[PDB]
Amino acid sequence: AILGLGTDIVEIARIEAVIARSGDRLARRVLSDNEWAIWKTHHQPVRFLAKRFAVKEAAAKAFGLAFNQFEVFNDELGKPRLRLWGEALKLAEKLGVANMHVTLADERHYACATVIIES
Amino acid sequence: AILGLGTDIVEIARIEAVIARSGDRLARRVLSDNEWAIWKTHHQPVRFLAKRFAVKEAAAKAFGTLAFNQFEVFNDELGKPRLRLWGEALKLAEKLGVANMHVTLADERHYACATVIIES
Amino acid sequence: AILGLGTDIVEIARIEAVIARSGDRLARRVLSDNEWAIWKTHHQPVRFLAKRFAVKEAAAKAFGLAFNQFEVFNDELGKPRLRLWGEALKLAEKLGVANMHVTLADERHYACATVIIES
Ligand SMILES: [Cl-]
Ligand SMILES: [Cl-]
Ligand SMILES: [Cl-]
Repeated sequence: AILGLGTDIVEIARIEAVIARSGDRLARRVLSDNEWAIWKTHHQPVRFLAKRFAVKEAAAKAFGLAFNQFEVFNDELGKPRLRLWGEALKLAEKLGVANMHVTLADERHYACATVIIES
Repeated sequence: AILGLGTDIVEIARIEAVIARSGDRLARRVLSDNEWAIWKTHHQPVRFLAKRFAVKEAAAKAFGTLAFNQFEVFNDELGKPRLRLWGEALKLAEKLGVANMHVTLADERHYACATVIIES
Repeated sequence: AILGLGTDIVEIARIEAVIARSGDRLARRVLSDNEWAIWKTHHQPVRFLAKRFAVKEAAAKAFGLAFNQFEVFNDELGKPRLRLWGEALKLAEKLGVANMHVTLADERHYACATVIIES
């Protein structure tokens, strides 16, 4: 059964503006340790962050819990996946979450994501 | 089992332009009585209407099109967006055996989007 | 259970730009025979292709292949459905896909689509 559903859309220019004003602050707040390491060497880190933000916001909505607790990674097939930390992980176990489905897309100006959590 | 799936994207400026040209007409057709009352006094009414359009269009698609005013959006006691169905849409959900409706929406400066899944 | 989830957003002006470069060659690539026939006489071929593109990319993400293997058609009622060919059809049979849920939307500047495949 579906236990939760979330979506988000992110204007990439909005994230760019935050970075211009705050520097690394946003990424340090919302990225897990593994994601931070990617951020540091990424060729397009603003785009990377905006896409991560979209997924994390979609995940947070699906679960109804800081953004750095919703880690996005790509599995052995190259498919985007969620790995939970801390309170988010405890909530997942509490809710009886068995599967988590993640998708994201980006165009030049916008990134989008949808997350479904399932028993 | 999933019984239906719908999505929509709404350019807020389009809603703004229609309201500028014909005022209340757009809102009157698609809003329930409760939603109309909110529309009339909302601090950001164009954004309110745009976001309502995204959810209603997504819902209508999920139900496999139904009048938008029969897909009432409300926030529950925890503040989460939910559907309240009326008339033909309510009877349809009963006939389809809908047990669960899942609604999500998002908005940026220029666009709102929404996805609805209905489930047995 | 949900077997896969995909989403896409397509900037229509980008598709228009691709068509300016290579004419009908993109359509030749991503469209099945049935879609190609519709393309030839469409009133708005750019929009048609952009919308097809969004659905096809979302479907490919849901399955985790080629775009011409994910045919979009309208059923007797008028709602979008997927018809699979070649490798896509074989993969669906392997995964035991029972239902394929498709939705799409378009604004002036963007098309979007979400696909859910189910057991
Ligand atoms: Cl407004
Ligand atoms: Cl209507
Ligand atoms: Cl066109």
